Amino acid sequence: ASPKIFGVEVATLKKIIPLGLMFFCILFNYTILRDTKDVLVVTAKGSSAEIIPFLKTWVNLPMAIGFMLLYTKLSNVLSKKALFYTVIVPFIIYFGAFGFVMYPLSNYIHPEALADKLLTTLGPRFMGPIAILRIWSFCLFYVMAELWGSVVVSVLFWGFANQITTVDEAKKFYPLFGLGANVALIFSGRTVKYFSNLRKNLGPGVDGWAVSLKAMMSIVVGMGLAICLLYWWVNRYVPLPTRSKNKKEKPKMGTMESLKFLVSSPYIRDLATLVVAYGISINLVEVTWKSKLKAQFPSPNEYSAFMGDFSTCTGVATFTMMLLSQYVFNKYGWGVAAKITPTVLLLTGVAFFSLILFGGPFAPLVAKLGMTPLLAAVYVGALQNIFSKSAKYSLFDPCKEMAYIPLDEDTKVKGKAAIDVVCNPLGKSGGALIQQFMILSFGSLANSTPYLGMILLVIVTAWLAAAKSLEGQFNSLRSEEELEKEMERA
Amino acid sequence: EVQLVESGGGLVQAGGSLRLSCAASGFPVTEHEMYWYRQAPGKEREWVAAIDSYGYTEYADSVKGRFTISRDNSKNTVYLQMNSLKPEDTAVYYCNVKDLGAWYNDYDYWGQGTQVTVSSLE
Repeated sequence: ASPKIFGVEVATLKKIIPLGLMFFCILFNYTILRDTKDVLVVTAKGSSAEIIPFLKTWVNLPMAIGFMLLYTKLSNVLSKKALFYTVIVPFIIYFGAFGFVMYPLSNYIHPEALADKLLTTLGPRFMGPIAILRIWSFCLFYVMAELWGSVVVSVLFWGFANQITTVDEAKKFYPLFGLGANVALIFSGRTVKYFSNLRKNLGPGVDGWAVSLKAMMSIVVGMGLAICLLYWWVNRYVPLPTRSKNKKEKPKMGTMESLKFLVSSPYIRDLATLVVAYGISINLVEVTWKSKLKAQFPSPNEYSAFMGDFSTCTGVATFTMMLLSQYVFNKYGWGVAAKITPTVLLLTGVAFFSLILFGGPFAPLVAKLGMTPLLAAVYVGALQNIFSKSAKYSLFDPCKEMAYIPLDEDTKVKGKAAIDVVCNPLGKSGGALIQQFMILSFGSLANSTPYLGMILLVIVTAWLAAAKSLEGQFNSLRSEEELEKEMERA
Repeated sequence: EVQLVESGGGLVQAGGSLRLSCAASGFPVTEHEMYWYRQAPGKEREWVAAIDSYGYTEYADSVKGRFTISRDNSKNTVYLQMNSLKPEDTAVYYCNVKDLGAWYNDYDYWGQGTQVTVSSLE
């Protein structure tokens, strides 16, 4: 009988605290980079304003697809620890070198004298690519920062977690990772604010932005070394579940064969449907609700007063959703928690689009509440936007990562990479393409409200169906693997 | 810091055209939603037209069908074309940016405004 502190075994505690610290450090770096990259690529000595859109449209998704293909073969030819280090150490060393060498020597490595010769060579329509060349370093930083948030946060960390955590411990401790994730976001936001202020408070004659960037990248590399040390500690001094002996399988090593299996797998299909539908739903409904919001509050002061209260409610809901998620995971299981998000989004979206499309009929009904139907739509969309963003680290991400645990390591790792790197940017891109198609069809997103609502209905319906099928397959895998382990161990 | 400068406001006859231009600096102007407000003397500041990071161009009902907001990423500036102007469009127009992130301290940045006056002459 090993000792138990706080009602939890010391071994599980010893495996969970370093995981929580790793996730804290990872999201600390993620927030620092997510702010540094956009405050950096625009405040560059020579930088077009169409340099970030080009990196969001034509660079982000191809880079994600290329990283998926690279990671598949790397996992095929490397062990778990070797792959983790091979993926994360380049990020850490690049951010350190950028903070200490590449940014101070930015006038030296940037080909300003070449991407004006080639700008007289290639017409102004090619202003896009030329711009990146002109500040390639910073642009690479941007890309790498994006990749960090797409890879180190999702593939690296959560792959490690699903590799070392069982389904029971995942139900017990994944919401408590989101609590701590939010603390990392809070503290990293305060750190970014502190260094933004420090850039100005320090006296003249000093490149305050250079000092702030050096300090922020020093924190980035410190947290990265902390992540590496915690990974080494968990892999050395924590007894990890080995697997069920079904672990043996022919290594595919076919980047065509592996992808063909992933597209033909009914499990990855449903999981990718969840991810894609989540991204599309929040993006579309967020745009529509913000348009209605602007219509509601014409004055600046009222708009900002409402977006103080919205943030306060967002924080309160984040806290209460963390607690409620740790409760529902303990009590009802994976299926209920996986279906809570699409059902609530569906109900709130139906109410929202009903108050939008039919405001006339609903005017007497909402008048009982003392609200203009526009204001009712604003509040419904605000509550939906709150539930959808507060259930990420509490309700959606825990379910998504725990769906990976009962899989075999081949499919686990490969589907993790192919979903959390490629399918999520595809969700965002599909939402954008959907809205653009509605615009080109009907001239405006205001003239496409019924069709936007109908396609959102279809998307969340497919989300619910995928959640149901995924929960069925998830229970099937869990039962099969537990019975197989108990039969081979008997 | 964040800098927003408006231009193009002037004196035009009723039924005329006028193109406001907000030049922005110190933040990604293509990644945040850019607003256009107007304020008349004796009245509160009211919203005119916004454009999102995607360029989706939501307008106020008072100017819908006549005004057209358009962000040019090549020149890094937001634009507000005003066709079929009418004498109650006379106001000081501001371009606004909100919620710029943790690197910024105010949550609201404005320009100094540009005066647009529409004359009811015959």
